[PDB]
Amino acid sequence: MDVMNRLILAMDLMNRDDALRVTGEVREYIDTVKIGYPLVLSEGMDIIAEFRKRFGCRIIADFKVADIPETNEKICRATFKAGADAIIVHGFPGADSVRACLNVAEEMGREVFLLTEMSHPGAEMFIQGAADEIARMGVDLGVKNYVGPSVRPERLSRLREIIGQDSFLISPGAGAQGGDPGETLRFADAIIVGRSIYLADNPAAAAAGIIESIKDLL
Amino acid sequence: MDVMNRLILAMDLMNRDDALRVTGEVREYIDTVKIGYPLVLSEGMDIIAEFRKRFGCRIIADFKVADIPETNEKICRATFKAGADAIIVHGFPGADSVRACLNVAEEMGREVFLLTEMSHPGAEMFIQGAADEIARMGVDLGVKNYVGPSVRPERLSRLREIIGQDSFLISPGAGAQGGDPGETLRFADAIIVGRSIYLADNPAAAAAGIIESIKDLL
Ligand SMILES: O=c1cc(O)n([C@@H]2O[C@H](COP(=O)(O)O)[C@@H](O)[C@H]2O)c(=O)[nH]1
Ligand SMILES: O=c1cc(O)n([C@@H]2O[C@H](COP(=O)(O)O)[C@@H](O)[C@H]2O)c(=O)[nH]1
Repeated sequence: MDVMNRLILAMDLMNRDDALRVTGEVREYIDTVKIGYPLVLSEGMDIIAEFRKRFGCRIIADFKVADIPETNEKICRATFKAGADAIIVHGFPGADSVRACLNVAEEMGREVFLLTEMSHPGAEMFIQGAADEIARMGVDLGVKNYVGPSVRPERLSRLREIIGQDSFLISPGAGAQGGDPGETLRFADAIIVGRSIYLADNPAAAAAGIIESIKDLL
Repeated sequence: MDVMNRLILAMDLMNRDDALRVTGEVREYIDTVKIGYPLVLSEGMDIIAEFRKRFGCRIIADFKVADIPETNEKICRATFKAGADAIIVHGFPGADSVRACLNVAEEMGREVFLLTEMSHPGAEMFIQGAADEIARMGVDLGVKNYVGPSVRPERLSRLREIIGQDSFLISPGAGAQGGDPGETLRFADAIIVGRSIYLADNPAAAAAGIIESIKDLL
């Protein structure tokens, strides 16, 4: 996956009008948008088609899929049928649940991202201790795309070590959660940014500024 | 909540006409329906209102919420706005993520169910080792409703022990995944059943049959 400016917009606005407006405002800077449940549950799966029609951006469905295999398969099918290019899947529920997503993605020609360690403080309770193993599991399963936390660069570094330089790694937590874009891009291929852009008075300027701060990494 | 016949239908059909037909056919036996992402992502969040309009059923939104606290809040808000009585939340992302859901539920007068251990084989990799602590964390947070696996009675028993007799416990995995309704109701207040009912030639007969088998526990 070739992410423009190593920057993925986390479009978590919950109003169709606002979401389309803000994404339109930053379209020149990004070609990849992560759409999650806040938007989808508020506006419907048709929002994915709407984004594709208006922007042509790649769409990563951030559904943190975390069900049993049978249900995971149904979720992935519905998601890819709606036009998502990729889906984010939790690794914590284990290998079979991940494989179920990999199977659908393989059949439909889409991508799975494996979420290994999360960026919020609660991640330290259970996820962090399992994260290295989750990443190794992804490697065993042939997962090529991963998600890890901007706010813990030492953990992001470990994740990168595990998956190798050829795997694709994206990382949320830059900006609002305190992660630094430049430091994060030492290890991740692209950063995910939501509030620092979409809550900005001027989202275009916010996007431009982030990109300016990392220009030597582009 | 008072679940009729201790039986919750997992309506994971992905076609609105089929979902409505089957639910309507079993409505005499079940007043609580679990609606997850397979149906919601196929038919939209409007499906929740449609079920409310057609049937006298409580709706549990099985969305396995597993994001950071800020995103969890948005998901719960969108879900309760759509008319869900309750939402199911993963505990593995930790206490802050759960607390975020509890805050919205308290604010909107709805219920949170904490998913502790899952019923699929992959659950043994990471979730199982954390499940006792997740349950205990639920108790510390004041969570009153829990989900645990029908297919591991020993684990379901431990869960019930941790949360106490006053907590409400529902359990999937009966039927298609090999769990036994009767054994499961030794520990769970209600069982969740999907395929054994919705894939039956006569779903009403399938539900009636299950209820008949546990008649003494009602
Ligand atoms: O570990 C993770 C994984 C995520 O997907 N996310 C997601 O990435 C986005 C981060 O948004 P923000 O830049 O406003 O913090 C949100 O959509 C959130 O759900 C995260 O914050 N941490
Ligand atoms: O540990 C769990 C937690 C669940 O929510 N579920 C859900 O419960 C339902 C079980 O359906 P079924 O009876 O067809 O196996 C599905 O909707 C599934 O996503 C589960 O099977 N195991």
